[PDB]
Amino acid sequence: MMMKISFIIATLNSGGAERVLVTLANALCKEHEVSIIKFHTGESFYKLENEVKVTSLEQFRFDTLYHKIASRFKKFFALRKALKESKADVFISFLDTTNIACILANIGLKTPLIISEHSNEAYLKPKTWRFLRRVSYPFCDALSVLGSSDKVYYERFVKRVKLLLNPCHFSDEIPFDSSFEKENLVLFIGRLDHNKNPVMFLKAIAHLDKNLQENYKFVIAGDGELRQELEYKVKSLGIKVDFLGRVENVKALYEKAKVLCLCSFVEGLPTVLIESLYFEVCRISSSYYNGAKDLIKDNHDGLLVGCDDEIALAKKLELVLNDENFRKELVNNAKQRCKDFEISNIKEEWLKLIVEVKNA
Ligand SMILES: CC(=O)N[C@H]1[C@@H](OP(=O)(O)OP(=O)(O)OC[C@H]2O[C@@H](n3ccc(=O)[nH]c3=O)[C@H](O)[C@@H]2O)O[C@H](CO)[C@H](O)[C@@H]1O
Ligand SMILES: [Cl-]
Ligand SMILES: [Cl-]
Ligand SMILES: [K+]
Ligand code: NA
Ligand code: NA
Repeated sequence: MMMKISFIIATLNSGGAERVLVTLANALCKEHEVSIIKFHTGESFYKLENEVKVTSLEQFRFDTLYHKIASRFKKFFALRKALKESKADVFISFLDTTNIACILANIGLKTPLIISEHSNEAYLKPKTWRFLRRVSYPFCDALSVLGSSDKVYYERFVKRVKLLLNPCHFSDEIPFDSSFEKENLVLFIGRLDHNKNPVMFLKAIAHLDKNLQENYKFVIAGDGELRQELEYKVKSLGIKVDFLGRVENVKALYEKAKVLCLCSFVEGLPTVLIESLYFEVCRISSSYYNGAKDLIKDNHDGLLVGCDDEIALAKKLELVLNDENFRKELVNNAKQRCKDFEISNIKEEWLKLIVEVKNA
């Protein structure tokens, strides 16, 4: 039997949740009828298959006080309309604020709703949103989480919670026996905000051996609020870092790069620590709040440092850059994890969850 699956997401931007949704939609869209409802107009940053149907809600004004109030109500009822008129067998929403909007908008309708979390629960800070999450999430039909820790957190007040790892689209594009001729290249890939902490990357570079700073390229791929302030820090520290902005061909960076650094305080299941597995990129990561050891076995397939510890990051960087055989050992061991994120097995566990929710 074919199922009509409608995803709901705020935008189809470059974020990691969007990357996961597009991979899921593309995998499901040939056997099943897949549609996406998004709150804002625009073309998908990630390439979406032609069978996936995309609709955007109507856009509204938010410039005057009247419109700042009336358009919030119009936006909610535009979503309720799109759900009413949808002939989906199941709704699947992405990201907490969107999950909450879908739970409220779906009140009284009968299509079941699966909500999907794409961060650690601790990432949501304001007490009012944590309250709304606490009171609305019990009314979903199922919740997908990214780690066992968030599973136990949510399971306390949500009936059906399932741990679903994210599929990586590189698992179907890069052959497992690929060889790479690496350059003296170090990457930071991610949004430039406080949580991602790119300043830790810059400070670590300034502490590297002269010998390394002059013979290595350090690349920041991504954009965000902190872009301008980071370029000043680069000047003030007297280092050479190349800001590429937001790049569409991250594959070319991964192919040439020896090392990637993640400096976040809080992550769900960081995509760059998965994508690196398929290109023999050595992973150095802060011990972001809670899931880091689920992706890196320290000194076996990668290296962990304390949060906000730019000195430790520099030493770990020097440890693999001054010892290529040790770096090669880490990335060889990391290859055993490539099978954990194949699209095929994760797609079927989503289909199992959809069937379990449709049969209740
Ligand atoms: C703070 C947080 O919880 N973030 C979570 C959120 O991911 P994020 O929203 O924080 O983004 P991410 O870092 O996990 O991935 C961003 C993605 O876009 C990429 N990219 C980046 C720069 C660029 O120039 N070009 C480009 O394509 C990239 O290679 C990638 O797949 O959702 C993910 C999937 O659930 C993970 O759970 C993340 O941990
Ligand atoms: Cl992003
Ligand atoms: Cl007004
Ligand atoms: K970005
Ligand atoms: Na995201
Ligand atoms: Na990431």
